[PDB]
Amino acid sequence: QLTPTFYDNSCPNVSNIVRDTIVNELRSDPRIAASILRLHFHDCFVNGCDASILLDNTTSFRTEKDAFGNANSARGFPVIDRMKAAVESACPRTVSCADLLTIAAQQSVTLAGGPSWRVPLGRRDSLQAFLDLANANLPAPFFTLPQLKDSFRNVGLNRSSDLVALSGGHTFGKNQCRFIMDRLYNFSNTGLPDPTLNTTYLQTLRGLCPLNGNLSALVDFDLRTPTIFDNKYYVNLEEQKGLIQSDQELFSSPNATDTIPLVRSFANSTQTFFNAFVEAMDRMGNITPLTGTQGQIRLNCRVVNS
Ligand code: HEM
Ligand SMILES: [Ca+2]
Ligand SMILES: [Ca+2]
Ligand SMILES: [O]
Repeated sequence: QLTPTFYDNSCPNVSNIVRDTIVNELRSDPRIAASILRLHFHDCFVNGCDASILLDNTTSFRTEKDAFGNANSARGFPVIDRMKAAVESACPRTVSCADLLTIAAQQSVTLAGGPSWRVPLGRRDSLQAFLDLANANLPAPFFTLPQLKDSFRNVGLNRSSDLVALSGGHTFGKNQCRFIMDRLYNFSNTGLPDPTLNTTYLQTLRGLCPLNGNLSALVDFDLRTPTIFDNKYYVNLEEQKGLIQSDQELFSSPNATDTIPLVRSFANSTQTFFNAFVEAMDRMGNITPLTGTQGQIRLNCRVVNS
């Protein structure tokens, strides 16, 4: 069983070291907190939170970094290396990369203004990476609500609260124009924009992402507070201002009878959202972990110990 006190004797300063690393990085890269939270999400949705996503290519298995959902998108890997090295210095061969990334995600959320809590610990590191599984398990922005629900259920998160609360991760961070071009100019082969996108916001987004423009250009997920972790993400949805299709469907999908009340409840109360976010985050962090003597304590998060 994972426990928040797992390193209280072996490495009491781990969370502090992780926090210091992120604080320093945030000075030059204000996007890093969002990026790190996302790395944990993409780790957990593929064989569980086992740091499998951190492994680089080998001649026997491909890296998950080349998955459709990670390539030219996932980032912050060197920062994870930095905190890992610092933690290894403070406590040699003690903290797994899987746990390190979990703590980094929580600290990132807190540093951005979100809730503060002690995540369950005791996870161990995978002995391989899963590229095919990542391509199959990571959700896509063009997913319908039923598909999003399917994706979460597939990894072990059955609750709509899991989906709605964790989607709140889009209260900060960036998104490439490529992922919303359809909503802006030709949605579902209609030759028209997505009708669930607020028309005034549509104009703004079209200005940021013109047709035939730079598809790699970045836009903010949350037009209200781009870098602050708060419940504004949900207020946007209520006004049809969710950035990507998967965001807005939580409120506008014909299958949203169960998610609409959740969106409203999180938009109405920060406390309600923060509580739900912590609960859902811990549930995601509890997806098929390697524990006890299973797996190992990777020394270099990019390679399996030899
Ligand atoms: C519900 C399904 C989800 C879909 C389809 C989805 C999709 C996306 C997409 C398309 C991007 C933009 C990537 C890019 O432009 O390179 C992104 C970024 C991001 N997502 Fe998600 N996401 C989902 C769930 C989540 C969850 C569960 C979390 C965390 C709890 C999360 C946190 C983030 C963050 C923080 C960013 C910004 C990363 C950065 O700026 O580096 N996402 N997501
Ligand atoms: Ca994983
Ligand atoms: Ca925000
Ligand atoms: O994401």
